[PDB]
Amino acid sequence: RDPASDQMQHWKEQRAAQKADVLTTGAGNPVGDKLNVITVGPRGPLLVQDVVFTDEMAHFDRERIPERVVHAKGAGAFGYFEVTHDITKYSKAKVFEHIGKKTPIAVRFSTVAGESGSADTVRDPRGFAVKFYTEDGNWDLVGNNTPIFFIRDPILFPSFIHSQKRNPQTHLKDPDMVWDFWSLRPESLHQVSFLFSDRGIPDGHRHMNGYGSHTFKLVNANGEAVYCKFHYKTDQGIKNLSVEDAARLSQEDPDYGIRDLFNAIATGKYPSWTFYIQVMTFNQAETFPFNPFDLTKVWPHKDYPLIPVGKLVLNRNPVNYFAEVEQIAFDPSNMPPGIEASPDKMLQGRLFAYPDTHRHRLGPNYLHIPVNCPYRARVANYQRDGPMCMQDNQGGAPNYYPNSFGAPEQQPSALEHSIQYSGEVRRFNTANDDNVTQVRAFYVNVLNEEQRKRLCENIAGHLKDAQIFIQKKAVKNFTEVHPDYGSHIQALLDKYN
Amino acid sequence: RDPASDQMQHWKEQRAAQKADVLTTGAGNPVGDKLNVITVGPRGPLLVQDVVFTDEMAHFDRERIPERVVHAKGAGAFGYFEVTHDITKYSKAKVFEHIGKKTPIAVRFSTVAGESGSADTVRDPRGFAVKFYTEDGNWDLVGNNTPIFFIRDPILFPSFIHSQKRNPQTHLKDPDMVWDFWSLRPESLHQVSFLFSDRGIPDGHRHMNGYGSHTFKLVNANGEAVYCKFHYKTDQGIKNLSVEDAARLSQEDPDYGIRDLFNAIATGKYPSWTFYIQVMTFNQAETFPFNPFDLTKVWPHKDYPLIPVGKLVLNRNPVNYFAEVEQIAFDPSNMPPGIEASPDKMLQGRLFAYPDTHRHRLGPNYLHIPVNCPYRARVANYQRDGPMCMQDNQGGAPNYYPNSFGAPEQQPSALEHSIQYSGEVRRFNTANDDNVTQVRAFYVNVLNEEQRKRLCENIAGHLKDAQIFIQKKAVKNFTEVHPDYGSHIQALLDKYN
Amino acid sequence: RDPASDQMQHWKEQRAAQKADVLTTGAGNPVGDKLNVITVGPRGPLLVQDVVFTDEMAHFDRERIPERVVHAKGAGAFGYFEVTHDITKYSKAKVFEHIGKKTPIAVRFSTVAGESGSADTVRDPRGFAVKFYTEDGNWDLVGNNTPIFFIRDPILFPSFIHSQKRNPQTHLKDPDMVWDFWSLRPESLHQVSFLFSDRGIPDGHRHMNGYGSHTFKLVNANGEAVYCKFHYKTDQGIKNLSVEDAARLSQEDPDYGIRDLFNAIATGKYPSWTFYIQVMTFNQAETFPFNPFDLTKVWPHKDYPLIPVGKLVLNRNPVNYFAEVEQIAFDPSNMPPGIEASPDKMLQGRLFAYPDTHRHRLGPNYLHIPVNCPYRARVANYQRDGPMCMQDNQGGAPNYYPNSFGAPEQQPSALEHSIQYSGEVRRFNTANDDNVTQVRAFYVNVLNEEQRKRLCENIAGHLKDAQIFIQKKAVKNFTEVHPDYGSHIQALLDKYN
Amino acid sequence: RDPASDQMQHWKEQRAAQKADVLTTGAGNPVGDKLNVITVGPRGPLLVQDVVFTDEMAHFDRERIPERVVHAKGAGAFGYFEVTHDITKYSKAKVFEHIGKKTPIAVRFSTVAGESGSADTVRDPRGFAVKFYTEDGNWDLVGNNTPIFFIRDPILFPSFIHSQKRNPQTHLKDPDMVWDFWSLRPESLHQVSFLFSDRGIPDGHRHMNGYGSHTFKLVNANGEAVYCKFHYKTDQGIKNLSVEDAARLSQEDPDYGIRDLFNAIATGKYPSWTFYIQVMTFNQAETFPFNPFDLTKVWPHKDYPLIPVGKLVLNRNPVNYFAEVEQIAFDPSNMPPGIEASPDKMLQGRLFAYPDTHRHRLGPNYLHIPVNCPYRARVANYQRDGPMCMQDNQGGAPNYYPNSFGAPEQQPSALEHSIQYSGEVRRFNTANDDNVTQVRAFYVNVLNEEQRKRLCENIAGHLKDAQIFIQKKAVKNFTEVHPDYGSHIQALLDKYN
Ligand code: HEM
Repeated sequence: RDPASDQMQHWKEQRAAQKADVLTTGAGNPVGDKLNVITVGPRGPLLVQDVVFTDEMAHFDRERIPERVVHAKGAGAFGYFEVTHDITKYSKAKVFEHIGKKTPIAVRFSTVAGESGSADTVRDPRGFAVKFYTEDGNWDLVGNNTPIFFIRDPILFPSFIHSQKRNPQTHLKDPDMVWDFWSLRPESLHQVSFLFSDRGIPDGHRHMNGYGSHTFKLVNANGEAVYCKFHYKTDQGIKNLSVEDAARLSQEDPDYGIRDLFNAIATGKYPSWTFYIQVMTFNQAETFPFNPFDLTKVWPHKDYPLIPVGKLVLNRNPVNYFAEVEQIAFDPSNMPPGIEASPDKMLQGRLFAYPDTHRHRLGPNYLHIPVNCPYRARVANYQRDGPMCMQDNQGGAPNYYPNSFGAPEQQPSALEHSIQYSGEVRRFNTANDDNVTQVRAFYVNVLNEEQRKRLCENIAGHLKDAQIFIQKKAVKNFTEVHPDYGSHIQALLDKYN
Repeated sequence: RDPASDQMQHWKEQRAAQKADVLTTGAGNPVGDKLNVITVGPRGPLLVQDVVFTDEMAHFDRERIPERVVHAKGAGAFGYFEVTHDITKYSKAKVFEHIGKKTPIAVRFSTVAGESGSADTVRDPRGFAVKFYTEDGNWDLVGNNTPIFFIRDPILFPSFIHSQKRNPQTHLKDPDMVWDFWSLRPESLHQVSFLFSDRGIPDGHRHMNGYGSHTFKLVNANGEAVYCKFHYKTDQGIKNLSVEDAARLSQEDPDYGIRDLFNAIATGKYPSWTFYIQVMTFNQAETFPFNPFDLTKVWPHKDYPLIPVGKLVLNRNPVNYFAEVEQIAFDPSNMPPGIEASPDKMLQGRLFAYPDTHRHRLGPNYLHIPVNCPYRARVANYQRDGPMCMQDNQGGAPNYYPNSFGAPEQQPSALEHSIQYSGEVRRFNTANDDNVTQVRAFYVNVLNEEQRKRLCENIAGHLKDAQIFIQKKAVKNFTEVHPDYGSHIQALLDKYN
Repeated sequence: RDPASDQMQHWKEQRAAQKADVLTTGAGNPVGDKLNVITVGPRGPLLVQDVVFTDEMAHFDRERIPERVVHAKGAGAFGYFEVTHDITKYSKAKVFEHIGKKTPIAVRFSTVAGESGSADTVRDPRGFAVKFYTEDGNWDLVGNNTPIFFIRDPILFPSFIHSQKRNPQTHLKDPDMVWDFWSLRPESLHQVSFLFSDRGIPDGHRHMNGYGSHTFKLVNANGEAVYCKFHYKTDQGIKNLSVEDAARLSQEDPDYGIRDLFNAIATGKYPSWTFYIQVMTFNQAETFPFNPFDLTKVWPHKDYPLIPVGKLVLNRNPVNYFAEVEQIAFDPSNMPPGIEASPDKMLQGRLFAYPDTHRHRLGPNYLHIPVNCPYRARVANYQRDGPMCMQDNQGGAPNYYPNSFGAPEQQPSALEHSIQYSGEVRRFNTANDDNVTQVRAFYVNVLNEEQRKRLCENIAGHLKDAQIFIQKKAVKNFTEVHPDYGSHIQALLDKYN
Repeated sequence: RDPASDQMQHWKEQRAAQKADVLTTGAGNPVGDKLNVITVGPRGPLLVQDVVFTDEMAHFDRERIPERVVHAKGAGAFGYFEVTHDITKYSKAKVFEHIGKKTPIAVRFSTVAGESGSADTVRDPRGFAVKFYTEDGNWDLVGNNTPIFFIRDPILFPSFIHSQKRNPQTHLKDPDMVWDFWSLRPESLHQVSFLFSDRGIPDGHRHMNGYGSHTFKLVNANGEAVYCKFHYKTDQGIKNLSVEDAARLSQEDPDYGIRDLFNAIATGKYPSWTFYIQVMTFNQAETFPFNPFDLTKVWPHKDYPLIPVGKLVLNRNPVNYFAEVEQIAFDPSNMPPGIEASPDKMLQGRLFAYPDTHRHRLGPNYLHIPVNCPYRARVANYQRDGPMCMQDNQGGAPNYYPNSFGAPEQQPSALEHSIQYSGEVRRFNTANDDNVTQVRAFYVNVLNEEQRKRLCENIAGHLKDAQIFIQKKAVKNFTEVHPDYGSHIQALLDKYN
């Protein structure tokens, strides 16, 4: 059998030649018997003094924590990030200090809309989150398998996710909801085209690219700032499942990506991604034809070539899935000195959203969870007492700042990069921005004829379930992108009806 | 389209001719705009004073509650229970007071081992829980589609569920775990035979029987006690999917049972179950060949014929799934006067387990949730303050008992039925009880030849993945049940290998 | 006896002539007996089937919620806000629509640093929070008995509260911590002078003023904006306890303020506060000698006279303290149209802090708690599912925006007031701002000689416990305010040593 | 100053000669500045990208956990238990293995009815809980400063605590509630007499005795069982405060016991208690004049002399109070092999109540908290996944039992002691048991004349506030105990009225 199937036999084999441990309660008291319960004779009612029973059962009753509101279904792996090129001129980050520096990483792959127990091989954006354990605290590059997203304003994210997920009454997937939202929000045409292309259903997690998707800000030691986009492209090469194969695997193995990643790492075939960046100066940002902080836009490779930085290798499988993969938390706000946020509205929304949801899901002290701890750095601050605190709680150190007792002091070299912003403080409309230019470019330059046909059949296959007026509004947006794109979808929809 | 697909259009149509409501915050403050966020000009960072954004997002971040540790994937419906026969001689329950009495009910169907988002049409025991809103508080008949269970001692339940669910390292379904547990626990042969028969994969929730599965105690007004088993058999008739059809539906519609029940109720075809009971006297219980409180045994129909009581009709679909189906809590401990627990160890374990898990999942005051409230009864007691209390908290009534201020008094007519139990208070072994007699009876009397062949191919198909020694231990147990049963499985396993 | 002592007798008297209600479980099942537990004979162990016991006990085990991180000890009352003057030229708020309009209010009085069960009559700032149930959602004026605060930057608030509260090792009140923080932060001199004056220990909650303390922004129907400060001064007149009387009452009645407010409302003597405002134009704000958004500064009455608006009357006592006072949540972010936030950094910090802590303390759906609900307004939005949801969860309404099914639409008349802000986006130092001018004014104009002497003895009495260097740093700050102020404290400290 | 006051200076002195640590976020990212917030210029609104602010504040908002439902106000200390005598004939416990064996202990002192921040020096039963870190898991002797309690049935405990605590409407202490409950429950006369004697207000925690109060069961290696009562009497001698001194200290130092214990341990004066036991055979238990498992009765010293076992010494103060004292959990169910529960109904109720409340207060995985961990024992079991899990979660070990992969096995030598119990399974009344015999004995043998007078004045002083009929019912119970006892109280009450 494959290494995944032989987990228990491998556990037994690695622990051969030693006697079984003593079965104990949570409090370490040895258990006399855990196959029978205390009764008033052979056919008597259960006793309260059955402390072993009530302890076991009570713990069983509290096993489930809340699933992630998005990217619930996931697969986890560990490894390192190796620097191969010098980008010290761009960033002063300790992760990019010198060439050959290895930083340990934790990675989680996921499907955005799928719940815990849903099929892996489905058409959906794939999450690609990376946690760098840097000497200057954790760095969380929370990325996707796509360089863009559907929307450009973070207030629409809850709406988008509600439309992608189940109907509130019927609890069913509603193409009506999906295509109503997408037809009303035409800035999603670019991401929709990517999603319904061949790379919508990647063959496992090893054969997909990864993108930060946001514009980030790199600051050097001299104090100069530039703009960045992180790319981590697969070294195993892009490889995708057909709709028929994906449909087969959905019933055959709904845990295809978990099994594929576990077997790949277990057999020694360590998957690797090459870390690239694009650089954009402040004058280039001001003279960019589009909004350079727009999440629905990309930076063309001819104007902004990829600059190699390093490689990401995954070599270690999780020991316990719940402890290392279910409980791992990725905060985009976790950025070390040299890396900062850009004015990208979406990124600004993510800075709040993640720590808030982590306090709900995992708990107030979720950063004390071993996988979440910045173990390669020293934490010292005036943050004290919360529920489930598993540290000394910084012992008897003064818990107020400023003080006169040598408590932790602020480091002035870790200040943020200052910038002057113009205009009023109000709500600016971005729905009426360019929605079709880069979509047309992708359609008529990147895709070939058979790829365009497959794209149109995939969209038409999903969109046929929506109401007539929603189909018309969707096809109108596809026609405004390109007339052949719209006409082909419309022809297929007419065939389907 | 089907009624399920037209949920939004039906919502719009029923609310036609009125203007859209004002979009407000949680605190009822009208929202100016919820499509854009407040920025420092068109390309500026997000402001903290964007209260609308942070409120929406914070609520979005806290949407997920923990799924049920078991029976996570479920479908909900509402209706009534109509009494058709007089059983007042057996029980003094207000639910069975007089003929033609309608008690409102809430029902939830489920798959035991499936997570939220797993396929509906899979081989697994189906949950069939019924909540009777009786005038003497709620009655929760938390039943299955099978009259028996796998185990007879409640301390093994967490072990059984862990074996049925994912591997702790790989997070994959492990036939190794499933068949190791089943082979080591041969009292599961009866339930295994039922599970791998044709009724393992019922065609939706309308074409399956329901059983309390436990022995219950009926007490009449005179104070005499008897033993009972609740049966609720389908009026639509038993109907099952083939393995191939089930495998197809798993990828086609993973929400087959939710869609089927919603469409059935929406179109007017109300499904119904006929409520039966078996009665066993205390002398019959003492002279029963087996343990009558053994959950792996049934009461034969020739010795204990079914006595009709009433019918269960489901006529109303849930308005909101989360509010009415996700948050519904069924406590087997919720039993009105006239219905009591028997010495069945499993039932004794369920009396503790359910209220404990409900306090974790839903919260301390989960009985204040509308679907969980005993709205057809008056609650008055000395239970006060907890988190998320949405009552007057019983106002200014004395909160101690006994008192001298006319606070709620105990009703002496609601006392439990007293019984003398013999033997020591210790752990009695029940693993070595009869495990094969009723299994043989079922195999060679109920099933025909083609049903026996399908049963053997289904078991062999699942068991082939297990290690050789586990296959041998499983086949040995099947051989001890019946030599043809064991030999046929072994022949198919040899073919598979 | 006083009305407070006769609560139970009054309950009995108002419910005379009716029989005691039936004692039930949470699930409404009548209790047979709740004075004895089920045992295996007279001297036998307790049974698990004692469902009544385990239900009662389990609810008892979950009674405590987390106390407020600050203002834990509190007293609650209800009444109304009556408009007496027209300020429609300043604000378009429905609370200020027309003269004679009564809005129901909920008020909570509190001590900032005291825990639940601490003494009422102690030297500490008193909280004065008011919840207006306006037709445009709830308005929460979360005020103090002082027009200023200790600090002017919200990042120092956790530090300030940690210094005021117990030592992390010893769990004792530490004057060392208090005076170290106050000596290092000399912008606290103004609030310290107010706190150690006669009005530090007010005689109950009826004899103290209330202030919003922040600069707020009033917007009229025409769209013009001004700046505001809310004052609500006592109609019963300012009245204070001596240090000796306060020290006596601390042991005699630690619940002096709760008893005083309950008896005052119960006997019919309804306390009232007169609602005033100060108005500041944008040109006046730009030409103000100090920062007009500085929380440590006041607006002088000669330059900015008080403008009457209405009166606050408290007429109803809480029915249940836990339900109505412990669980009440005041969000400064809850502001109806016509009232907005100013650039006051402290207010900006409060906009985030309160909803975040409420989700922790009370729970995600804390606005479903009756006292927190905006019951005089209609809530409709795309916020769905959370723990402990006790609404229809907005039934089957579309849960995404924008949509095409007539779901709640944004009201364009409720937009925020736009303003252009100059300067870079960075951290600006405000520690070096004016700290002594208004403190000197208060010392040498408002206070008389005997009031100055009492102020100095109160400060010296508290400060004597601190280390010598902290005493020197504190006295230096008092000397920089005024030489007589510093010299008198120093003389008293030398006497104490 | 005393060592308690010099905590911060001692921290500074022990960490002298090293530079202050770098101020970091929770994620270990160095903080640039934590005195100012990011604004849009000097007088601009706060930015969302202020990650340092929102992290600090969010953690501050989640500092409070629920206080203990009882014994909220507490003081903690650590040390060891040294065996001085051989009791191996009675118990096979590893804590009592051999003479001179030192087991580390954690102790918490407390006041039963006081909230967090209430006065220490008040008339109330004092908690005396001891956590033995035995090699066979933790042993929690959760005791009081009194050998008895008020009630003998655990279903009345929530009622008793509600009566002792605040009124549900007024939130005030109600002598009406206290004396109504005590007058209706005359089995409290013994504990009431002890409480209103001189030992009601002990001088700190070092000058009070400690009792298990329950009958426990000692089992030896041979398998013989006896009954036990644990006594731990002070080596510093019994010492009490007068009512006047206690009333003074209530305002002077409400944290008298915390300061006293901290200073005692800090100066080197380690307090010690001598561990005694009483032994009762099964024949003696059957021929005892009273119920030997009755919590309101004692075992007379003449019939059952004290047998020395060892001494309890407290030598170490807590480093952090929240981590070591607030979060410590004592489970009476935590009993190592050789120590078991008796049929005492109260003890049976405590076996359920404590683990249930700990899961609410601290969380499901509260035994992972360092102070709660059985660090001197190895925990291995099939308890997996819960919220806030900070272990490997037992890695990849099989999570079901029984199994075939060498997972932890049950130890047959740790079985419970079996006993045959007679009588029916129902609710037996114990309210009508003897309530006056041992109370009379205590009154007329132990107390002298001036002690009897003080006892009567203390009761009369508290009882005068109750209604006339409650005073009559209380005095009647005191008269039934002894006519002089009743007559003296009545005379003082008549004087008070
Ligand atoms: C940066 C500044 C401040 C922060 C971070 C802050 C934070 C908090 C927090 C977390 C609470 C607990 C609320 C709960 O859990 O129920 C609270 C309560 C309170 N705060 Fe503040 N606060 C600030 C400034 C002020 C100011 C300036 C005032 C008055 C002028 C004030 C008055 C109050 C009052 C009255 C309460 C109690 C509310 C109640 O009755 O429930 N606070 N504050």
